[PDB]
Amino acid sequence: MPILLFLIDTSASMNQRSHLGTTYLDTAKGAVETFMKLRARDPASRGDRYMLVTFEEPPYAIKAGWKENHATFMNELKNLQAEGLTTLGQSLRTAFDLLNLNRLVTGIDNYGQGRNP
Amino acid sequence: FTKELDQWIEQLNECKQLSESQVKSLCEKAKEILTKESNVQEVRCPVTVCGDVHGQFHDLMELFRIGGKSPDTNYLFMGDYVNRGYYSVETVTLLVALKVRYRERITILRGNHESRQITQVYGFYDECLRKYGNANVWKYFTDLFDYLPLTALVDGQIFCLHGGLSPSIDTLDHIRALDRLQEVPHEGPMCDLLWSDPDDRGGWGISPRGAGYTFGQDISETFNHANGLTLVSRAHQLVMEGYNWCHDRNVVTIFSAPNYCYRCGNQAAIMELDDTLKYSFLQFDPAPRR
Amino acid sequence: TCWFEFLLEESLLEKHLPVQLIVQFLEQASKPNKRNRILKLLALKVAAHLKWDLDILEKSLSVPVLNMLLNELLCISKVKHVDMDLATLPPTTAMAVLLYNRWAIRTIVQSSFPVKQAKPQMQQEKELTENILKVLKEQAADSILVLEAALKLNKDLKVKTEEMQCQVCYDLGAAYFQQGSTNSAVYENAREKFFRTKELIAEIGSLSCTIDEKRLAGYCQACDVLVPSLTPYSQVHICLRSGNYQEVIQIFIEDNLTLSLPVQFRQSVLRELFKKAQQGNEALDEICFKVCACNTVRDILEGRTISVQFNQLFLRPNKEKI
Amino acid sequence: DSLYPIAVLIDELRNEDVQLRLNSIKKLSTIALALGVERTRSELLPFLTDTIYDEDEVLLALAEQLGTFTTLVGGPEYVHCLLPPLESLATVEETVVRDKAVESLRAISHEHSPSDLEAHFVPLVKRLAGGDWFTSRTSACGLFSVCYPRVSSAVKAELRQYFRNLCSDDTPMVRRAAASKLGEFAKVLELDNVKSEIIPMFSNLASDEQDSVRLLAVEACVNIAQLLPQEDLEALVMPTLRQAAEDKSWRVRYMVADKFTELQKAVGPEITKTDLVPAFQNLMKDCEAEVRAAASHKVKEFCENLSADCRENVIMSQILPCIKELVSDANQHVKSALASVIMGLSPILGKDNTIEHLLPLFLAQLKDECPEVRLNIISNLDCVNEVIGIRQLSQSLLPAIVELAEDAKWRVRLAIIEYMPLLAGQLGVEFFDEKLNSLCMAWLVDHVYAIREAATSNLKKLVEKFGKEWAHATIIPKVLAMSGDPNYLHRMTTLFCINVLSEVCGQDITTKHMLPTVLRMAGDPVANVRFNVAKSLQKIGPILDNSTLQSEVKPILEKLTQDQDVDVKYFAQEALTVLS
Amino acid sequence: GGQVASLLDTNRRHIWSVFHAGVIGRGLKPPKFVQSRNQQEVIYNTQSLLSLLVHCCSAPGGECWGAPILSPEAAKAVAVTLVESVCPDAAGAELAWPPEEHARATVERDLRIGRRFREQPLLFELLKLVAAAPPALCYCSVLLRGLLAALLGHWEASRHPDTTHSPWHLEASCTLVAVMAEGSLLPPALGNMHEVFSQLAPFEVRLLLLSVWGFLREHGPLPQKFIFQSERGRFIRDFSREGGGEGGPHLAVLHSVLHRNIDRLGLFSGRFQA
Amino acid sequence: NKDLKPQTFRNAYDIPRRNLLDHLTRMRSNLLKSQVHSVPIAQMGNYQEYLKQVPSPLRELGMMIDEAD
Ligand SMILES: [Mn+2]
Ligand SMILES: [Mn+2]
Repeated sequence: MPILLFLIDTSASMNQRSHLGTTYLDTAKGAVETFMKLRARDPASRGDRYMLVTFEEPPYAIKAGWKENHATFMNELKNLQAEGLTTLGQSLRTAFDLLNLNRLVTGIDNYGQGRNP
Repeated sequence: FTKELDQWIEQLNECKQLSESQVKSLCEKAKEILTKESNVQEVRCPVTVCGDVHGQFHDLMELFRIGGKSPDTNYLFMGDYVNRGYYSVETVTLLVALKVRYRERITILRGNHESRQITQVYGFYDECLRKYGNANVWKYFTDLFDYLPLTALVDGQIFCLHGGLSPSIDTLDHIRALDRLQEVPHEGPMCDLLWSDPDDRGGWGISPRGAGYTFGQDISETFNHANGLTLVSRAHQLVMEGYNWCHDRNVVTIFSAPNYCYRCGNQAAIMELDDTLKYSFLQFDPAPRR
Repeated sequence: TCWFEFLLEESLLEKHLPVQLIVQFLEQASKPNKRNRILKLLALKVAAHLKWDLDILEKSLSVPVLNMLLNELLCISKVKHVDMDLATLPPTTAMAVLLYNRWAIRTIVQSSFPVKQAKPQMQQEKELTENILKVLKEQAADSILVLEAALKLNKDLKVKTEEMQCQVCYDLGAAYFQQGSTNSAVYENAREKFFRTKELIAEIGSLSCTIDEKRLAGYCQACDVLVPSLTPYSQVHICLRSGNYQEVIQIFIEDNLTLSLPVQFRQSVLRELFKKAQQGNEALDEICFKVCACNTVRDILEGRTISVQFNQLFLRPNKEKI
Repeated sequence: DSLYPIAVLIDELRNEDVQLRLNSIKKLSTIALALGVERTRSELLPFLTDTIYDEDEVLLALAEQLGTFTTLVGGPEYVHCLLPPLESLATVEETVVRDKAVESLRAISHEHSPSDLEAHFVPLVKRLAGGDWFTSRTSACGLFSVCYPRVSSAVKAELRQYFRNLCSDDTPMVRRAAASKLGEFAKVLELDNVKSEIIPMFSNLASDEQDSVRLLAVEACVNIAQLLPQEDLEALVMPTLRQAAEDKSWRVRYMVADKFTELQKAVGPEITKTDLVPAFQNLMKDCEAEVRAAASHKVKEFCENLSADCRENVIMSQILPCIKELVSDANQHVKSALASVIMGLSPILGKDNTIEHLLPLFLAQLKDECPEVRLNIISNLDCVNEVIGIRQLSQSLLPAIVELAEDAKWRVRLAIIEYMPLLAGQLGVEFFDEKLNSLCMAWLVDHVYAIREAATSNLKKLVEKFGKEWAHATIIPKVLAMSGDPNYLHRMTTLFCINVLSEVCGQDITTKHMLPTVLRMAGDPVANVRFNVAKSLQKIGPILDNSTLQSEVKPILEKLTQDQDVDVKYFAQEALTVLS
Repeated sequence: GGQVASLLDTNRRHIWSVFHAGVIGRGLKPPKFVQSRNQQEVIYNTQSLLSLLVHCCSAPGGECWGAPILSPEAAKAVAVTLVESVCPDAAGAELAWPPEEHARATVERDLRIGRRFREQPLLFELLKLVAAAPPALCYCSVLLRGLLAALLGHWEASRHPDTTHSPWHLEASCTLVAVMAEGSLLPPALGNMHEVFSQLAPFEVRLLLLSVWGFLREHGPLPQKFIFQSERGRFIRDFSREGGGEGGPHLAVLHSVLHRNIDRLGLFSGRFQA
Repeated sequence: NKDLKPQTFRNAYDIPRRNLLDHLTRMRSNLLKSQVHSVPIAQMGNYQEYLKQVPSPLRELGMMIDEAD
C-alpha cells in the first residue's frame, strides 16, 4: 500500500519547448503516464494510490489527495496549466503536510516510545 | 472512353466487385489523377463532408441516399474506407471509381487505415485474399493509398483531415511541403496528422493509441488563429451521437459509419456545407439488412 | 501456369502472350538435383527465346538473378578469363563469355548511376547485390581487357560479327566514360571507341542491334566537347579553353541578336572570367566588363534585373565604357 | 526422388508458405493431367490419404479439388479408388472441412454407377458409421441420403438400420448431425419405411435431454410434415408437435414458432385448427420475446391458410385478445414484429371487424415510441385502404398519417410519402389541396435526399392524376420559389422537379413556365447547378416545342460547352449530341 | 515585386425553418487578395535601390583605372541585417553547417525562409549583392541553409517527371547555386551545376543539392578560410590549398548524374571539367 | 464567461446580432408544437454506457489501440 506523490511543476517556466515540439509540462505529464505504465508491469502495483500537488496557492495546490479515485487523478493531471511562480518551498511544504496529515491521528509515529520500522 | 467507367459505377452500386484487370486500370487512372493534387487539397465551399466508412458498404449507400448521389452532390471522405467491415473492397473500389469519374465532385483523403501494416492486420488484406484468391488487388490498392492527399481545405476556412494536429506541424505550408507518397511512419508529421485526437486537456500528450498525440483546446485555438481557420473537421474517433463539437466549436468529429463493427450501435452524421458555409449535420441510422 | 506447372508441360513457351517465367524459375532454384538442372535448362531456353536482349533481361530481372543465370550458362557451356582468351573456340562459348563480360561492364556502369530513393527479403537481395557489385569492381580490369581483346578479333546459333562488335564497343565506350571521370586519357580512349561505334553503325546501316541512338548522340557530343582532337556554345567553350576572348564577345553579341545560348551558361562564364580576373591577368578587367555588358543587355531584352556586377562596373564610368 | 515429379514436388510445395500450398491445390489437376491416370491414383492418393498437418486453410480447397475429378481419376471404376482419401479427410476435426468433404462425396456418389455405388460406398458408410471418432459418424450422416434412390432393397434396409443405430449414439454431436440430415433422408425414403423405422425413434430424439438436438428435431419434424397419410400423420405427429411446442427450452419453442406456416399448410386445415389453436395462442403468450416475435411474424400466414368457414370465428375468439395484449408489450421488438403483418388480417376479418377491433390497434401502433414499429405498420396501408374505404380511413387515420409525416426517421417519412398517389386516386382534388398539398410541398425542402426524390416522383404522379391547371395553381409557384433558394440542394430539387413534371405537364405550360426558370439558373456560380441544368435540358428536350428548343436551348448549351468545369463540358456536349 | 445591410438582406433571403443549423465561423471567406504592377517598373526600382546600395558599399577613390571593390564590411552589414529581417536568427546560427538530420529537424524555419524568398524577389538581388563581396556571404549561412533545405524538401516531395513543372523552385535552385558560386562558397565545378538543373528529374537535382550540402559540411563557409590578397585589396577563397577543393565524391555524384542522362546532357559535359 | 452555458433559447440577451434572425426562427419553431452534440471527449465514444441505456436486442443465438477492441 504505497503512496506516489507527483509534485508537478506548474510554474510558467514549464512552458519552455524542446526539440520534441512539446512544452516541459507536456513532457512532465508524459513522464507521469509512462511511470504509471512501467509501474503497472509489477503485480504489486495494484495497491498504490497516487497523489497530485502543483505550484499553485494553498487552497488549490492539492488536486488529488486522499479519497480520490484514479480517474479523478488522470482528469486533474491532463488539465494542468503552467501559470504560477516557481514557489518550490511552499509547494514542497504543502506536499509534506499532506503526506503527514494522517500520521498523528492514527499514531503511526510512536513519539516518546521508540521508532518502529 | 468513359462509358465503361459509368458501367463500373452502376455495377459497384449493386455491390459487385470488379475483376483484377479492371482494378488495375482503375488504380492506374486514379494514380494519374491523384498526383496532380496537393497535400492540402483546395475544395470549393458547397460540399458534404463525410467521416469514416470502414467498408460498411450498405451504410455507404445509406449515406448516399441521405446526402444525394454524386456528381449532383459534392463529397469529401476523410479516410478509413477499409478494415472493420465485411465489404471493404467494394467500398474502396466504388470510392476510387467515383474519384476517377468525377474528380472535381469528390475528394478522398488518406486515413490511418490506409497503410500496408494496418490492412495486413485488420482484415482488408484477408478480404482481398478471399474475394480475389491472391494479394494482387491488395497490392494495387495499397499502392494507391500512398497518393491520397493528407488533408483538405474547404473555402480557406474549414480544415478537413482524418486525424488531429502534430507538435511539429503548426502551418498549412508545412503540410503542403510533406512527401505523402510513402507508407505511414511510426512517428513524425504525417503519422501524427493521421493518428492524433483531441482531448479535454491542456497542451500535448501521448495518445492512448500506439501513435500520434492528444491535443487540448489551447492547441487547436492557437493553430486556428495562426492559420486563419475557423474549424478543424476530423473523423478519427467514434461518436455515439453521430457528430460532436469539441474545444469551444473549434474541432468537430464526424463519424459517418452507423455502427462500427456492426456491434457498437452508434449513430452516424455528415456535415453539409452549403453555398455560404451555413453548415448542417444530417444524422442517420444503419440501413435495414436481410 | 507457374514454376511447377511449366516443368512437365513443354507447350507454354511458344504460346504465352517471359521475364516473369525467368524470375520464377530462378526463385524456385534459389530455394535451399535433376529438378534444378531442368529448371536451369528451361530458363536458358526461354532466355534464348528473346535472342539474348541483354537490355530487357538487365532491366527486368534483378542483379543476383542475372548473375546466377550467366554463371550457370558459363558452367554448362564451358569450364582468369584474361589468361583464357582463345577466340578460336565454339561460337556458343564465345558468345557466352562475350555476354558475361558485356553484362559485367554494363552492371558496373548502371551501379555507378543514381537511382530513386527506397522510400519503404529485400535486405538479403540488397546484400547480395552489394557483394556481387564489390567482387565485380575487383576484377573489372580483367573483364574489360577480355571484352576489348574479343572486340579486336574479327575471325567469326552464331550471329553477324558486325552487330556483336558494335554492341561490345558501345559498352566499352560506356565503361571508359564512367571510368574517365578521373582521367582524361581514358576519355580520349572512350572518344575513339565511340567514333569506332558510330563508324560501324554508319557502315552497316542496320535498322534491326538495339543501340540507344539518343544516348549514342549524347556520348558523341560529350566526347567531342571533352577531347575535340561548330555550334556557338561549343565555340565559346573552345575559345574559353584557348583564350580567344574577343571571339567570345562576338559570339555573345550574335547570341544577344538570336537569343540562343542559355542565360545560366552566360552567367557562369561571366563568373569564371571574373574569378580569373580577380586572380590573375589585369587585362581581363576590360574583357570582363565587355562580357558583363553583353549579359546585362540580354537580361534587359528578356526583362530581368540588372546584375550587381554591371552596377559596380559603372561606378567611375569612362568614355570607352559607355 | 527429385526425378519423380508428383511426390517430391507436392511435398516441397507443402514445405513452402500456405498460400503457395493453396496454389498447389489448384495445381493438383495439372500434375494429374501430366502423369498417367493409373500413376495418379496408385501413387498420389495413398500420399493424400495421410501425412496432413495443414488443418487451417488448404483442406477445404483440397476437398473441392478432389470433388472436381471428373475424368482425371479416369472414371467410376477409379472414383471408388478416389473415395478412401476423402474418407481420411472426412475425419478432420474442423467442421467446414467435413462439410466440403461430404459435398464432394455426394457429388462423386452421383457420378458413380449403381452397382459400383453400393459395392464401394456402402462399406465406407458402415466404416464411418462404425468409426471410433464421432467426427466420422457426423460425416456419415450426410451420405445416407444419396445412396438410397439407386441401391437395391436389402442394402436399402441395411442403410436405414445403420442410420437408426447411429441416432442412438451417446455423443450429442452425432445426434445433432443425424437430426439435421434427417429431413432429406426421410424425404427420399419410402413412406412405410419412414414411419416404421424413423418415427418411433425420431420421437425419442425429440424427447432427448439435449436442447440443440431438440431444435434440429423440430427442423426435421416440420420437414417431414407432408409425406405421411392423414390418420397416421395425426397419430404420429400431433403428440410430438404439442410436446415440442410446450417444451421447457425457450429455443425449442422459438424454433417451433419459426417454422409454423409450412407445418400448418402441410397437415390440413381442420387438424391444425383443432390441435394448434391452444398451442399457437400459448406461443404468443410466452415469457420470452424471441418466440413471441416469431409467432407475431407468422400470424398472417397462420390465419390466411385456415378453412374459411370457421376462420373468422377462431380468429376473433382466440387470436384477437392475444394480439391486443401483445400490442402493449414492453419489449419493442415484438411490437415491431407484430406491426409488419398485423394489418394483413383486415381483408380476412372484414370491414366491421377491422373497424371495431383492428383500427384502435393501428392507431396505437402509429403513435408508438419505437421507430421500427412505425416503419412496419405503415408499410401495408394499401390493403386496409382498399378494404375499408377512403371515407372511414380519412375520418380515422388521416390526422395520425399527417402526424407520422413529421417523424424524425426519414424512412418513416418516405413510407408515408409513397401513398400520396394512392390517397390522391381515391380522394377528391379539393380536400387534398386544402389538407395535404402544403404537406407535400414540405417534403421538398427536407434534409434527406431520399425524401426529396420521393416527393418529386409523387409530384409527377399528382400532376398526371389531378390535372395540369391545378398544378399551375398549387405546385408550380412553390417550385419557382424554390428556384430562388440560396442553398444549392433545393435548386437541384427544383431541377429534378422540372425533369419529372415536364414529361406530363403539357408542351405550352412546360415552355412558358419552366423555360424562363430553367434558363436563368444556367448562370449560377456552382458547377453542380450548371451541369444539372444541362442534364435537365437534355432530358426535357424532345417534349417541348421545336422553335423554342432551338432558339433558347442551343445558345446556352453552347455557352456551357466552353465553361471551364469538366463535368459541365461533358454534359453540355452530351446534350448537344442528343438534340442533334 | 513583393506579394502583399446584414440583417435586412438576411431577412430578404429568408421556408419557415432554419434548415441549416448555423454558419461555420464568420461566414464566407473574402474575395481574396489580388496584385498587379508593371514588371519593368519593378526591375528599374530594384535597379535604383541596388545602385544606391553599391554606391554606399563601394570604397571611395584613388586612381585613373580599375573598377571599385565592394567593401566586405558594408556587405557584411547588409548580410547580417538581411539575416535578422528574414529569419529570427534563432538556432543553428553558427556558420558551420550541420548534418541533414538537423535539416529534417528545423523544417518550419526553412519553410518560413522559403516563403519569404518566394514572396519577395528582392531578397535574391540583395543576396547576390552580398555575394559580390566574397567574405560577406558566409554570414548568410543560415539563410542559404534554410532556403536549400526548403528546396530539398520540395524536390523530395515533387512527383512530376520534368523539373519545369515547378517554375519558381527550379529558378530558385538555379539562383541559389549561382549565388553560392559567386561568393566562392563552392568550387567552379559545383558552381556550374545550375546550368543543368532545368533538364534533370527532381531526384537528380535533389541529389546534386545534397552533394552541395555535403561539400559545405566538409569545408564550410568560414570567413577565416578567405585569404586577404593584398595585391588588389580583396579576399580570395583558395580551394586548391583547402584539400579536396575539387570535391571528389561530389564530382563523382555529379558525373554519375550527367552520365545517366548523357543523351540530353552531352553538350554540358565540358562545363564540369577540371 | 467560462463554462457559462448560455441559455440562448431561455434568454434573449445571449443572441448575437450576427445570427439573430436564424436563432429567432429556430426558437420560434421550437416553441410551437413542432448545447447538445458537445459531449466531453471521454464520453464521446463510450459505447458501453450508450448500449446499456438503450434497450437490449434479441438474445444471442505495429500500433495497439484502434477502438472497439
Ligand atoms: Mn481512423
Ligand atoms: Mn476509424
